[PDB]
Amino acid sequence: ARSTNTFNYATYHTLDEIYDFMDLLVAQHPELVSKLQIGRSYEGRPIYVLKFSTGGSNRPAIWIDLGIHSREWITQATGVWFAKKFTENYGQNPSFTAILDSMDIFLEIVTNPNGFAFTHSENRLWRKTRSVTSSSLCVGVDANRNWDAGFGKAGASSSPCSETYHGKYANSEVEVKSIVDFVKNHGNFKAFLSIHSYSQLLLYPYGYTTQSIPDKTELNQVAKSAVAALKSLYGTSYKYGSIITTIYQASGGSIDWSYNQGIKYSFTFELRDTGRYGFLLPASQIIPTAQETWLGVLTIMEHTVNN
Ligand SMILES: [Zn+2]
Repeated sequence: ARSTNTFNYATYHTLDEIYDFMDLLVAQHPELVSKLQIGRSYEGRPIYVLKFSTGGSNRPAIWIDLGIHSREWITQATGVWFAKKFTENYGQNPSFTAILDSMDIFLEIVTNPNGFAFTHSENRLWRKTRSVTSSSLCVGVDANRNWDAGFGKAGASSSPCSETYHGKYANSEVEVKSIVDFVKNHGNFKAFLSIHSYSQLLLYPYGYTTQSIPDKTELNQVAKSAVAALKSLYGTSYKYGSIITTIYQASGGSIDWSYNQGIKYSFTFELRDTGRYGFLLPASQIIPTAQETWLGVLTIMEHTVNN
């Protein structure tokens, strides 16, 4: 509430608290953390990115987004925890410190603010955006099927009323296009991590196609390493692989896009749990989730700094 050291990371928060949090952090670490507004949501809400940087030019950067699907509360929660952790770990952990001395981190805690607010206000299990309009009474797009990455192919629905609606055209959703522009403009993203829940997976491209990425040996071994790292804290067991092989065909995803932009280290996480609680993961599992998922993320970041 009054500082980041006072903020309760062991409970779920509303939009206002998370935004206020972003302010506390910037005020507390002005030299390390910048808050960027890369857009406005459908309903006019600021869309915020925290930039972690130790200086430099347009340093190679890591993208991390969380909460694109609004009901996956664990992701927005982890996202706050990560932001704190960056500020804590800088100069303490030799490994993290070497990362930030050379690379920037862009962290998007609430990718889908409208959906988030709606999860608090009306429907806890809402996952889409809240864009309206057309020949429908149904609101919102699945923002993780809206990307220009086999957009409108099988693995996404052309019904507005669908929970997996892909939207009218690739990048129709402002929450998406804001990221696109942002990353395309920067031009020096080396890794790109989208954070989801649940089912305990680490995935690399493709979803939309059976085609094997050229970098699959490398991405596989990376995925292996990060899953090993993650399981070291509490024993939490992930599976890993390409989306289409592990999960299902899915078109218009985050990772397919970024990898097609030449960002090689394009990974999606699906956090806890395995179905016991689902989207409604107990607040008592926030910190343990955040802590292990850090070890998984750190691993990738390290690989990245290294190649
Ligand atoms: Zn999701």
